[PDB]
Amino acid sequence: EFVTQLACKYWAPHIKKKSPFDIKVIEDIYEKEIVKSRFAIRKIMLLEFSQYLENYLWMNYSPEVSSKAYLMSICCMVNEKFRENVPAWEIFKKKPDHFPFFFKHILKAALAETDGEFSLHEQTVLLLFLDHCFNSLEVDLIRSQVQQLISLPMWMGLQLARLELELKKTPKLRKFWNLIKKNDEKMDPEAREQAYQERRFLSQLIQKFISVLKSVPLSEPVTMDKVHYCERFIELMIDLEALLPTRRWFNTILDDSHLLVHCYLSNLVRREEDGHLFSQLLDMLKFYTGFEINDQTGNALTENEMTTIHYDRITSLQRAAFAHFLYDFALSNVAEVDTRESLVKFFGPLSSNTLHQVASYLCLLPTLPKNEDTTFDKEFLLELLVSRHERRISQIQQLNQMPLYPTEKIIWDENIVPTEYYSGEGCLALPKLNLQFLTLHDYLLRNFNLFRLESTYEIRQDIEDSVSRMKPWQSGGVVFGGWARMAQPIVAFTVVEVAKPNIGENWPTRVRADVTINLNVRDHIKDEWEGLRKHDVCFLITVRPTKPYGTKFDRRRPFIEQVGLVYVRGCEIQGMLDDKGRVIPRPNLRGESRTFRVFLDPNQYQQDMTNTIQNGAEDVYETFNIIMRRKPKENNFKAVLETIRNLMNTDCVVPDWLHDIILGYGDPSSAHYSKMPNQIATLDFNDTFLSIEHLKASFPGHNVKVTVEDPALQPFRITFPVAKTLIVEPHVIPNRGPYPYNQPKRNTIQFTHTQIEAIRAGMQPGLTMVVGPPGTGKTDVAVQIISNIYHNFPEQRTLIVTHSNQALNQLFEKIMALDIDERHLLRLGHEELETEKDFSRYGRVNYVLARRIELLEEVKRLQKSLGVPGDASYTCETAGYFFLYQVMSRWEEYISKVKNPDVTEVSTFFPFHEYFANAIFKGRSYEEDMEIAEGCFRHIKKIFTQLEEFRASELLRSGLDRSKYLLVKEAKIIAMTCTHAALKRHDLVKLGFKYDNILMEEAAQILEIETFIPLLLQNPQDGFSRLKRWIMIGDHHQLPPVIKNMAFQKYSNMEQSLFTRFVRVGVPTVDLDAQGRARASLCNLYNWRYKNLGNLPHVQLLPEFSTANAGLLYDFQLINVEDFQGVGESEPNPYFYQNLGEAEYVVALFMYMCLLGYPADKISILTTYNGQKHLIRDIINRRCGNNPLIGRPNKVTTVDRFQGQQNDYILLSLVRTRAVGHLRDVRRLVVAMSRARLGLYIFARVSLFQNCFELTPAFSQLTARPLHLHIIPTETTRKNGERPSHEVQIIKNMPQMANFVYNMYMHLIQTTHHYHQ
Amino acid sequence: VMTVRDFTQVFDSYEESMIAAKMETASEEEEDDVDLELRLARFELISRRPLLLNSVLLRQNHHVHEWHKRVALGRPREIINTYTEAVQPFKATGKPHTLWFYEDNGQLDDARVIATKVNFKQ
Amino acid sequence: IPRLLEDPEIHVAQYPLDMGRKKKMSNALAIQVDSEGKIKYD
Repeated sequence: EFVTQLACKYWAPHIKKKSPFDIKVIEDIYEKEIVKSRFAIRKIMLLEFSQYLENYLWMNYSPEVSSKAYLMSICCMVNEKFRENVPAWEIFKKKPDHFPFFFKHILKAALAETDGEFSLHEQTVLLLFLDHCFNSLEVDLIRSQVQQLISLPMWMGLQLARLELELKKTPKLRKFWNLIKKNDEKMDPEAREQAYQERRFLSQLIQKFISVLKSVPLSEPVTMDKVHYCERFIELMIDLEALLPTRRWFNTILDDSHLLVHCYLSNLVRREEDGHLFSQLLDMLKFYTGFEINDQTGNALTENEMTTIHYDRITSLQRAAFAHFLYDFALSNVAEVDTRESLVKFFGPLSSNTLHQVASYLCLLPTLPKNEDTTFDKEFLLELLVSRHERRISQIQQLNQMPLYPTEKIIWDENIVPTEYYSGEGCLALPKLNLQFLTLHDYLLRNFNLFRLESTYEIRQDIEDSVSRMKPWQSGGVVFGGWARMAQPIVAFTVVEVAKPNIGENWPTRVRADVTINLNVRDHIKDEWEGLRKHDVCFLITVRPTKPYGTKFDRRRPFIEQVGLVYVRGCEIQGMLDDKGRVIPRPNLRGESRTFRVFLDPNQYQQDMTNTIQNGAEDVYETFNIIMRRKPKENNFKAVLETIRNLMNTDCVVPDWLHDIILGYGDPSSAHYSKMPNQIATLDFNDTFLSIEHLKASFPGHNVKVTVEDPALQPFRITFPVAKTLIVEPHVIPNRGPYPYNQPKRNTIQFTHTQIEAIRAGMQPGLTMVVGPPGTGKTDVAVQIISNIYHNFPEQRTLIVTHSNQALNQLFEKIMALDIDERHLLRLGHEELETEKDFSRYGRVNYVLARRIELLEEVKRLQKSLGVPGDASYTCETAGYFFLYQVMSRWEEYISKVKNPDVTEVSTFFPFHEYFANAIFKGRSYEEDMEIAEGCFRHIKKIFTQLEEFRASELLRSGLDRSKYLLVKEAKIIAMTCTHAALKRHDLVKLGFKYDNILMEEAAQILEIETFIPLLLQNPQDGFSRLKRWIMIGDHHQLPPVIKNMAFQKYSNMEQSLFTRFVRVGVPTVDLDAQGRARASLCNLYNWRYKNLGNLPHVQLLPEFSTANAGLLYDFQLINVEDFQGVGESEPNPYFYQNLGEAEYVVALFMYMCLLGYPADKISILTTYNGQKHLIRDIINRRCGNNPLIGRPNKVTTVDRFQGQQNDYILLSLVRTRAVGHLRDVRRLVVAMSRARLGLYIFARVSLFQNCFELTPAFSQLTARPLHLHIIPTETTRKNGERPSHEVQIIKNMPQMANFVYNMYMHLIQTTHHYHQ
Repeated sequence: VMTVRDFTQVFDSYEESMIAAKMETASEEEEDDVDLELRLARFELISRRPLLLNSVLLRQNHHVHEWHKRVALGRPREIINTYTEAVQPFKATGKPHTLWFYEDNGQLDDARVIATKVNFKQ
Repeated sequence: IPRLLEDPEIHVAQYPLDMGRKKKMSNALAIQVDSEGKIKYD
């Protein structure tokens, strides 16, 4: 009540007049609310949500009023905005004037003496804030401050000898160094002092860290504030090191400080519990300090370059050894001396003083003055020299030794596998997705690990649930008191194969095992377990139960102690055995015992064996007593990890014009078609334009010149310059024969000039990105691009990748209405057929088979029409012979006569009159009849072209081989989901799958790595990628890829699509700007979010969009819903949010509409929480029930599950009364505002959402109308704007509505009677 | 397999041919290991050390130091030839020259052959 | 804990060496040793 009253008085939104700025408010809030509550998250949230930063803190900030409390408060707010994933920097961008002063004083505060003016926690907050800054260099205001901290001049923080070493190593650097020193002369004394302080900041910050770290005791109690400071510091180090602009010069600085050696010898890492997170962060930092990249060129280092670097280090150490100390070491070959073991052997016996001296000769430490003792520990000195010179394994070898399954040592580690309870207050040992990556390996590995660790979370839930249900009890044996659908007791387990390693690798190439279960279960469960197939992943589990028989289990309690969890290992089904011992017209097995042969992870196997042999650890693989299966659709993690690893191993040949953009650096526009060197001058736009008028209107800024003046002669070809002039050439589609129905289908969509820009771009080489707001015609743009590419570049193959099968259904539906032969279409998938034709491998093989029959019959008819005898039927083979021998000959003779010249001789010598009798010449002009004859030959030739393509079905009997032919050769358009593409990449590459162009839909719904993988479904061609075009269509202003555990979004931004990253990076986009599915009035609720999003003509002009909704005054309303029986939002189960007042009101409105005669199916009900969804459903069944007058809404579901869907009328419940929740994500808002064609009615606590700054552009519109539902119960042909010719009653709350609907219904039950049975 | 042999000859005519040859050796012989070592002498280093580790595990017997010598292209490979000698003659000296009498080396070879021991002494 | 003959508190059926748990009605007439000595084959 204190913070809120202050907000109301001084800064809260929607309060006309506020008290003037008062510095004491900032001082009081910081000391008494923030500091005293120990930086309580709920306090900080309340302040942030109340718009403290935007409305009080920053706009009143100046140098004269700046204080500790002021600085800290700003940083707390910024940090909290990051924790909540809302824009953090907007107010600074609005008033940038005092930010440089503010930033400099954040630096001073961060370096302030430990435990001095600023507490260690306060300086941790500053560490995190600065981390956000370094992670935000895309913001000009921030970058302009950070530049001086991380540029070449920062090297004045280096030891003088190390600086000179670097300048000698890269001689071209010295002139730039000199230039800096010169420009420094031109500075006034204070600007010079400020510059030097900024240049030294990071190196000085490192020293502060090192002293904090050293203050941590080995075993004595330690304050958590020291631990967390050290953790956040390493997080900062990682991010600086993992970004090239911050790494470029700082990497040397970090090395010069020897921080990493300090950290690995520290007491903190030695604390098994306290320092565990610190250790894991440390391992990440080590990965980056030794990362395989050239700091200056930014290029990845080759294996040769790595080896040279390592060899040069040893060489210079031997030079120093020979001249000044280690004689035998200096003369030995590198391989002799460069192992950790050898280095310890050679330098371990030496004194501290000698090691210090050695290090000094390598410019690692200052000279040890004569007769002085070193102040450094011998273990530091030794580890310094050893770690610097020892052999390193490469990043690839490191990756190739990783098991693909999580063990029990990983699954419950919440540092790397956080629960959904993760607040965001501590940090995690996780990769982060933002804008840039160092190299392709960095990029691929971050996605590998994030996918790996996120999938591990779902595994834990699967394990904890199924194993708990089994109720493992002590009997020293185990007895299971319960049963589980997804997990069975193991009856037997035996490793049956341990194969020899490939040359080089130290792990078996293959490990297999037999696992037996006893299906003493319900037949439904027996069937599901027998439903296991090859590549299905199962988990092998060892429990040694802790509880006596009958002991109750508590899911709230630590799972591992509850069931006695000892081991978890993964495996992959090879197949079930049959009674002949064969790995599986599937047989009917007898009895209830089933054995599966499985693959074990060979790396995990070797590690376990090594552990057993070396350390006497028990053999894990003799202990398994539970096997757990999973839902197939949620269980692709292993296959995806494998594919990513394979991609990493390969040379990853992506187009050279894509590589830099993919990594997020370099010119974001360099793949635009206008900058591609192979830009095509002349394009056939075919049926894109409906008329010459449509064409001219499609290029507003251009001058159109037609190659033909006659308006009656005006498909179109367009030539683009290399200057605002377009040359348009009309041309004639080649006659396809004497059957006018064989004229091609044509596009009917009058594309806007913006849609045309997208289509134009998609036809050109390079990267085309299309931002398509709700209903702006993404699909029509897509198929037109596909069609244009199909006709312009017949040889080229197009790969289509979407997120959902729904999008594929939509694409193929529209493709069918265009001039595209269905023999060139193919759809891959692992499904309910929703299109008029079947484009699966099965459907396409069947089409070919049926079409082959019909065409061979045409050849027979042709044979007979020519008077050629022969009763045998044709094959594709003999049809080919027939074409060359009987058809081509006749045609060539004919052309020889009439094309080498009367109208009459065109018809008189035409060799195929009888064949086309069922269908010729007009006798008007030669040119016309000749072309008619030409078209007849094209008709016949097409028959034989198809038969030649179909010969493969005569050479390949099985449907699988036949489908392979379509995939590798016949199809020109191949479509699949990104999911399928990830699973099938290995098979596709092995098949020799090839493609030239990629088009994607739903691009902003697709995970980063699942966007990248479709780039590599083929092998390189002559050393280069065959990929010519990349078209991505999506909407980053709508919902992102789904991350099951939102902790991975909060910390790592794992939901961020490649599409979204590219938009952020600055890749130019084509922004579709005219929607065609909803009222203009409804469009206003979300078009504010987009660039110039208006409406198409038919939305503006058709009556169906201006007709009001019967019985409701407004076509949309926001309806305030106060408490019902003292309750607002409720939570019958944790996080199962509901709102009875809102639910009842929504259902009552739905009933009202049904009783008015609304088509119940045209109404869908949406809400932001699953808890409310089930409750609305509950009320639907319990209030409507067996009511004849009331139907069911098409759907009752969540907004997140209604993406890409719509209905005429949407009833929306926002549920929340205490906190705004995940609707604060504007993308969720936009989706919620755009599901309705004609009617949107929203029920919420209006005050709560009004206060949310991010939601203001929508809710300021919604509150422009009454918050009490306006009904017209005696009502349609009433128009949207006209005053109604009925009574308007105002329902002021839910109970009044539920009353009204009851009375209305009881009046309708007496006056009517309908009859369904 | 004859087509694989002719294709192996095509690889012998030659990077892709080197891939076909290395695959031909890794397909899973000591003479063939000498051939793959010759491929290391031609094509292309740590991976060669790994395949050399495979050849070493396959047979710990005296040309292996020469296989290690390709990695030197040498003092380190000679050191591997020396450690291999400890694991078991002139090859270590050749490794020393790489870091940089044949008749006595030959009587030594007679010693290297798998009263006889007295001859080994002489 | 043992669950085998090899190895009151147990609250288990345990039969430690060979006390029969199922009906046999075996013919054999018990072999006997007297005091210190002998299997009484007489």
